[PDB]
Amino acid sequence: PIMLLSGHEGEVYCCKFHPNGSTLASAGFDRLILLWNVYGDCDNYATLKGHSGAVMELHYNTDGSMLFSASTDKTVAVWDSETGERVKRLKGHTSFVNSCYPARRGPQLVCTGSDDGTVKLWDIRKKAAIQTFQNTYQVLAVTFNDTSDQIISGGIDNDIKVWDLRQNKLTYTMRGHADSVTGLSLSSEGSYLLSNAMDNTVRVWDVRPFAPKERCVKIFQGNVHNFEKNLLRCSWSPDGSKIAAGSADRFVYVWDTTSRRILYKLPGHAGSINEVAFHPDEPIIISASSDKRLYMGEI
Amino acid sequence: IGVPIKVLHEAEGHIVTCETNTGEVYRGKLIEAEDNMNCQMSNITVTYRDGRVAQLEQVYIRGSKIRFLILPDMLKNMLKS
Amino acid sequence: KAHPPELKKFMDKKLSLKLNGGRHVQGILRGFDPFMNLVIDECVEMATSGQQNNIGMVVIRGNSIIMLEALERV
Amino acid sequence: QKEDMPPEHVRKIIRDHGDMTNRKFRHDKRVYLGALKYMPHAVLKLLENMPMPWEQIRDVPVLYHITGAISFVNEIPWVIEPVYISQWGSMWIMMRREKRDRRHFKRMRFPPFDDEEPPLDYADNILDVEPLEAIQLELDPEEDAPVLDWFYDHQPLRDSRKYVNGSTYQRWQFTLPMMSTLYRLANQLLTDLVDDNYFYLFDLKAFFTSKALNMAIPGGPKFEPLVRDINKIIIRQPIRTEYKIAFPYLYNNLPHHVHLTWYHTPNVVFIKTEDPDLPAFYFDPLINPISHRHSVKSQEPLPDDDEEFELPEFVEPFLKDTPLYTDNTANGIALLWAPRPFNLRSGRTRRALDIPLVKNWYREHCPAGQPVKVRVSYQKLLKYYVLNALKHRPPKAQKKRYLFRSFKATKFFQSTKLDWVEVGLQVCRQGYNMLNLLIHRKNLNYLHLDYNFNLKPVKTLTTKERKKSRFGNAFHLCREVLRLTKLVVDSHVQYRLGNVDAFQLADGLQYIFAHVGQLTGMYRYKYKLMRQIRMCKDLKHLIYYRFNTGPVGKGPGCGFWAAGWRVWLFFMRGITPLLERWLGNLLARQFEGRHSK
Amino acid sequence: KFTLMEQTLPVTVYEMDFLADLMDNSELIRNVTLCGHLHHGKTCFVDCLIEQTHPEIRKRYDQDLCYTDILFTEQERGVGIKSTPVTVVLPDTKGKSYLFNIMDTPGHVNFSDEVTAGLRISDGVVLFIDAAEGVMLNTERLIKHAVQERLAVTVCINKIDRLILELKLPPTDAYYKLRHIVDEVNGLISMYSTDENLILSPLLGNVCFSSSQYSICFTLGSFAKIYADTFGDINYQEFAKRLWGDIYFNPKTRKFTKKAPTSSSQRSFVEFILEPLYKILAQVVGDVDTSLPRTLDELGIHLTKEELKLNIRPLLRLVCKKFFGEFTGFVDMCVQHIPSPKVGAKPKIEHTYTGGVDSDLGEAMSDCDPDGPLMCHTTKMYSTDDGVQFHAFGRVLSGTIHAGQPVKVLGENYTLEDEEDSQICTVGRLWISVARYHIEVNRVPAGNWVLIEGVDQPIVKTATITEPRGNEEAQIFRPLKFNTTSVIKIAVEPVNPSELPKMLDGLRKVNKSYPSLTTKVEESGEHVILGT
Amino acid sequence: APPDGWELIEPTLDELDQKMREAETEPHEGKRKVESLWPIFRIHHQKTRYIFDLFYKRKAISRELYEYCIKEGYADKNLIAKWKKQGYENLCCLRCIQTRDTNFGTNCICRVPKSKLEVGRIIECTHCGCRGCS
Amino acid sequence: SSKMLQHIDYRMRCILQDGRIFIGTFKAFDKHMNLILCDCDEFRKIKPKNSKQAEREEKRVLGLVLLRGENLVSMTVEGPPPKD
RNA sequence: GGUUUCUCUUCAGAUCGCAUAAAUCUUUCGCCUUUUACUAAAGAUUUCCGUGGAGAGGAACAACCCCAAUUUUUUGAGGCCUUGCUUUGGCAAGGCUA
Ligand SMILES: Nc1nc2c(ncn2[C@@H]2O[C@H](COP(=O)(O)OP(=O)(O)OP(=O)(O)O)[C@@H](O)[C@H]2O)c(=O)[nH]1
Ligand SMILES: [Mg+2]
Repeated sequence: PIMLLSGHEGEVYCCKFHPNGSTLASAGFDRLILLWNVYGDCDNYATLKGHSGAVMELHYNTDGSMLFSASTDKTVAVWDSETGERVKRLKGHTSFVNSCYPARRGPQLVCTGSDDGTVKLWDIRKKAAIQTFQNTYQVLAVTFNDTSDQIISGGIDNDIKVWDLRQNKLTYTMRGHADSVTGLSLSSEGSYLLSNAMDNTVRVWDVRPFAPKERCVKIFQGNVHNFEKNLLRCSWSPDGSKIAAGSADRFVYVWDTTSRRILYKLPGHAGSINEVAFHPDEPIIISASSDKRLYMGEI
Repeated sequence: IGVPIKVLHEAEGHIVTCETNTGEVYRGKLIEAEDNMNCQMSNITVTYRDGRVAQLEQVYIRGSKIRFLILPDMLKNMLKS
Repeated sequence: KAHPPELKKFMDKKLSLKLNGGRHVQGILRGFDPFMNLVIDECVEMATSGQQNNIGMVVIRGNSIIMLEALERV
Repeated sequence: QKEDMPPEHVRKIIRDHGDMTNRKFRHDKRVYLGALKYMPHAVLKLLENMPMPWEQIRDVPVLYHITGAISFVNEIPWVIEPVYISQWGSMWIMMRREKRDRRHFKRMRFPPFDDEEPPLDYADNILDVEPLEAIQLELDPEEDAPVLDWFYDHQPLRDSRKYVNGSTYQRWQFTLPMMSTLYRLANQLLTDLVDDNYFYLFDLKAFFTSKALNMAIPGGPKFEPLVRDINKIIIRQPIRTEYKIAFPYLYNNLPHHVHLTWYHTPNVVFIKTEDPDLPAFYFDPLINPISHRHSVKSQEPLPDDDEEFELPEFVEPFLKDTPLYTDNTANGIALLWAPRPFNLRSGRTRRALDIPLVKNWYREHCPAGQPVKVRVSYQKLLKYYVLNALKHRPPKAQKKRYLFRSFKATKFFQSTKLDWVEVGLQVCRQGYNMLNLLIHRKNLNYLHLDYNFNLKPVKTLTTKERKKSRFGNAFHLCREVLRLTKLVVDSHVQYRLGNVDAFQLADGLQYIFAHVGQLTGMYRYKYKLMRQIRMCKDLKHLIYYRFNTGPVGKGPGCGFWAAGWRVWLFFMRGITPLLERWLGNLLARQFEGRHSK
Repeated sequence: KFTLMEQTLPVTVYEMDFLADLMDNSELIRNVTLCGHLHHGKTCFVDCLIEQTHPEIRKRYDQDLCYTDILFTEQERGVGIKSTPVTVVLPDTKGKSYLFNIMDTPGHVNFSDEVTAGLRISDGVVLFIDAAEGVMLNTERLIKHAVQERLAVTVCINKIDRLILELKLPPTDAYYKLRHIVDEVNGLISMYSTDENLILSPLLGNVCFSSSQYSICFTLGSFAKIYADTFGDINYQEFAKRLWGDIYFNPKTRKFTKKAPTSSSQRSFVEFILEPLYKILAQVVGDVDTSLPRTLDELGIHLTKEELKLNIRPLLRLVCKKFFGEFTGFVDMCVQHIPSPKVGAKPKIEHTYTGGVDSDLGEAMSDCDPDGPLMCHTTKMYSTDDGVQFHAFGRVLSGTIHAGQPVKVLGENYTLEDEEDSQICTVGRLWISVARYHIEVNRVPAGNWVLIEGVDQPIVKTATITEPRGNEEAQIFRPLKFNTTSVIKIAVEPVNPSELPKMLDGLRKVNKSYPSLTTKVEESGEHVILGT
Repeated sequence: APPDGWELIEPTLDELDQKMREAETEPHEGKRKVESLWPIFRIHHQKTRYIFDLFYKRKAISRELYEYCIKEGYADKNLIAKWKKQGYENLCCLRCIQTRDTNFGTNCICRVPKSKLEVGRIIECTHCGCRGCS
Repeated sequence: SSKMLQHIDYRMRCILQDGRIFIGTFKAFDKHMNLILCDCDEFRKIKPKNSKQAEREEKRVLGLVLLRGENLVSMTVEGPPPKD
């Protein structure tokens, strides 16, 4: 039962699963945050408003009490998951706010990326930015490390950039994407980062203190992109076994992180696919695409 | 203005039971309960916490000294809040 | 704001009232205050053991006014 | 959406096709023959949008063939009902006065253009001439300011974010001073009745009682029958007919379809405001002294003082800053008892034809001292009125078909915007076009038609010639209602040509709507039309009565062509369907041939 | 189809278990005969009452719907014809809901019989007087009727908007008409009555000022409480007891004097009630677009942009609801004067119960407990929708009626010694009346009205119902003696003399349904009917 | 009447309306039925373009005067809003782009691109006689 | 501002300033802590969290339980809202 | 999300549409040559001028400093004991305080 929920009338760029496995936060160009149940009748309770632009990225904190919401209104707002209020806004970005990620296990640190070329770090209690890495080009995806000391950002510069907070200097650069790097995601062990490329070559790069210096650990082929110029982000399995990717080919791809085989090429969408999230406790896949409809597939 | 005080104001004409600061339970058809919950009612049947009984054709109940108020199930069916 | 005590109905009549601390009296309610503190004449107190002390008119502690009930019909 | 085309487009193509006798076309002839059939819809839709002469000129959207083959008027006449009745009260006053003042009322000289005098082009004259400023009767600026600025506009409040829904002109809402002003302007076409104690015996119930019992009331209508001991009687005063109508079960043996009379509305006290000073709530002279009088008052155990009482002070009366009354409150109170078009503030829009501004003076009971002629007029109106009272079922079934929608949905027809009177002149032009087309199609070089719709024979036709010269009531009826159009539209053509007057125009149009039976001839083809012929003469008589009451007398000039026009378009509403069927049939005969078998 | 009976029970403000509660209660009951002169406001007023009671019934803004009058004949005839049973629960300014059993009676002459039929089953009565007509026929005759049938009398002066928008007087002159009506009413009672002082003065609180087409109902006390709602700190009884009389109000001391302070000053009532009602009616009828938002905010009243755009009558009825709130003044005055069946039964058993007031059954009815013998008194009947069958209508005087039981029914001419005028039946069902629909119950104690199926066959006009087992000392309550006498006559004959049993049956049905109708079978075998 | 700035655009507008009178009063003896009415459509297009370009091109006639010309029908609202779209800049009229008047279901030849109309093909609108409006 | 209306309509066990643990569906919060609970139970002897010997005892049925703010002590979430 | 203007499809008027047109038959009546046309009644049945209800699709236009003596962040309800009841725990009463 793939469970097609409708109600998002615009391109749903973000559909994010609560790590407890009970609720969903979905948003896109709709500018609204729909908060859905997973049990019962899969009913959405609240809609969160206050972003005047497209909600470019929904995310949950590791507790799942704060909903980070990056939107093209040059804003990274915070929502209280319980009530649907906006708590504060992280403003200061002077171009479209593209990407945001929460520090894991740590005191709340936020990493954000925008089209002014800046990667901006946020400590929510300061109502302003602390450190800013102008790469040279626009920023499209940004993610934390589990140690909360290094930032992995993917942009259109074909280079996935790892900066260390303390040196404020570029420590690592991963080459191997031949087109704009659209979306990144670090694994739950912190050990490998799954990265998408419009050139359609999915790359897994391991971050360890001691490294082989060429982190092209596993290469998948199949995440098919085309003209729509959509930002594409990817997902890891709860136990790291599967790798899920939206594309533009009207299907969702699922590869085995280990044998790299295409375990699943899944239909259901008619448009370009924007995000596919992993159910934290069971083998369930949440798919939102340019068809603007959401699938709760179970496999 | 209180939603519970409003439900209490509505409670007139129906059965109302009052647990007091001392812990006695009185039942009767509520007439008029003000905003300060001063319940001036009639035909109250009050049982004390040890088991003793008492009844009056009328009764007054000070507000700040009310322990609890239980009404008939007529209310369970204002939900907009 | 400044609500009035609704005791004119019990007014001009006699009532048996318990005030806090096991105190029980009976007397003719002739008035009150916005704090509900009522001066009711002919106060006869019946102690828990049965002692009967008619003290005359007195006020009733409003903070400590536990509950009064009219001694007659409406 | 179909974007609009210039009015010069239509004027241009129809000027090319003024006569479909230049060889160059050679096809627009058969084209127009096909086009002919739908003229009865073009006729009804053209007439059913009268320019409303509290204005001068109206331009409208029309549905016209890309080959000019035909032209219908594509617009539905919605008006705010109080606006309607108010303008028509203004017109009553204005024409009342204009015959009151015009020493000798020259009437229109009817059909004023020769049988061979070709019709005028709007572009030729009426494109150019001035509007001959209209009937308009002046508002008192201070008291009529509510309605002063927008009253005599054509579709008054179509573009009013405050008053009507939108360009649909649907769903009006007003302000109460404007309501009192409209009440004032229409005061002459408004009954002053507040209760139903007038029509006790004169209402639907008792009149259907009378119909089925074959009973008659003094000032009431008459009808057919639905079907067709002496010693011991105690007699002091007679058991009467109106008694058998007011208590129709008792003194009436054997009741059938008998209604329940005695509805008793409390006799309402209403006192009119005359002069302003007179605060709205003041003991009028007509009311009688109260004089509260009886025995000793009584005692109560009233709360004597010296025991105790006193209030902590915030209190003031529930309205203290507010004065008791306002200056327009008298008019606002009249807005508590006015006729329905002036008792309200909000409602929905209706058509120009379903508003009987004249209904209840001929619903009035006992005018008592008229000539029997106009008395019978009133009774005839109660006759037809009780008929359409008794005869309203619900629609009982419904399809919401759209026909001009379907037409304009095609490439072949277009819309534009020209002058209503240009539409009318082109209507008569194309109509005679099609008719002479039909003739010369039937090869009748031995017959012709004028422009005023008289079929003229070139010679005394032979056996076979005059034999074939016979036409069916379809052809004749189209011809003669087209002549009704020639008459009315050419009357407005004369007023716009500036050659009689605005008020002379209105009296001449009422002359039409009262004397068509003297002008067209259709009864001869359809003898049922004489019922509407009656209604015509009846309402002419009645409005001559209520017109020629003051300084005007039995002369020419009563301008009232609301009602006659209205019932006329009722008649047309019934007939254009049937007419179209007959047209379809004749046309099929004329092209596909008579069915051989 | 002849009536308006519905089966879906529409939206209520109260609850059904609580209605059974109030029927169990036996103190908050007041059974009233709501009567008035011809077209004085009875059913339009009860329309206001039911319009308040149920959230989904409002006026239709063009004609006021008559919820109460149940007949196509009546809705077409436009006049009062039959008493109507209605059952409502109504709170006072205290908020104490009250079990009011209304008999909205006709104000017409030819139908005084149903007014008597609701009187015989009643404890209190409420006379509706038009402010603009004065004291008229049925006003007089029905007041005397309630007096000598020993009913508590209450006054409602309705249709004062007839004074404020039709007669349009000064407030002093409307108050002149007001004391005219109230003093004339009190005088007519004091003529018709014995030493019992039923003089109705609103300081005592037996008069309701109302406007039933425009949704106004209140007494001096109720207006005092609306004041003490605006400014909390004023007192109900002693402000209202200075709200009637020739007393003036001096605001340099802020104190009411019984002497006029100046030559030009206005009495307390004139400036406190007959001032602001003229104010509201005027400002709402005449000057809507200019300053009426200011007037509504100065009133604290809030209307939508949907409500402001409304017509003048929707606006005034709506604002009067907004302003007077709940129609508590009527019920305050009635509970103030109308005895509850306990304190209404002793005069009822006195004038009514033939068997004797002081006796076994007499005293069981005097105490009126739900556990005495069954004594039900049936003096009205109401047919079904098709009209084919009747339901017997009365109240309980002793005991409790339960459906499923058999009853002995005893009629007009029955006495104990004869035992020859009786019948035995089973009662079918039990209802609590509302004009268009009934709530069918199981056990009905004394102190409330009753509608019962199945015993209409041995009814002629009036009967009593007891259980067959026990209580061989009961007499039937006195039959009803009417305000008029049958002098008018009709001679009837079917076109088909063979259907004559059917026309006979029909004359029997109307002799049961119309309480003042008499049938005679004349000396030549003709059918004749004696009416009025 | 209209708002200020009227008397400067009233002369040229009434002149285009006199051209409208001539193009209404001309006969179609021996001419194509579309060649009889394409002058009418074209002069209407010229007046439309005058008022519309005064609105959006020159802004010499403000929102007020342009809206007055719109309501009173000296400006083609449909043609203005149509040139207010991409690809519909130089349109002769709206029938030339509306499918409703198309037998082969294709828009007027007045709108074929200069790359897809033959070298030297005179673009010929069947409704207005235009010479190319892409 | 959602401190009550977030779990409003949910089941919760609130311990009173006297000590009774009233578990019910929250009917409304208040500025004074004026609380109402529908389908209400109250506990006196024990609050069961997997109590094998007993878990539902010293339990009084309240149903509609309306308490003020003076007798308000502490709140916790105990129940999921009834689908009624 | 709100208002407004249009487009297209679906469905609904046992009192509605405070408006009121036309035909058909099929029964009675007369105009009184014939067919008509009618008559002027009925019964019904159709059609037309409007309408309602639901949706669908597009365009325009507003938008995203001092306080707590009856109901909780000053509340002085404090303690002990004797008796009793309880398997003990625990619980009921009064008294004394300072
Ligand atoms: N002007 C005005 N008319 C009212 C008012 N209340 C009722 N009416 C009208 O007065 C007429 C009297 O009818 P009812 O109100 O039913 O009078 P009634 O007392 O019930 O008289 P019956 O039932 O006929 O015996 C009705 O048409 C009402 O609409 C009012 O407050 N003001
Ligand atoms: Mg009535």
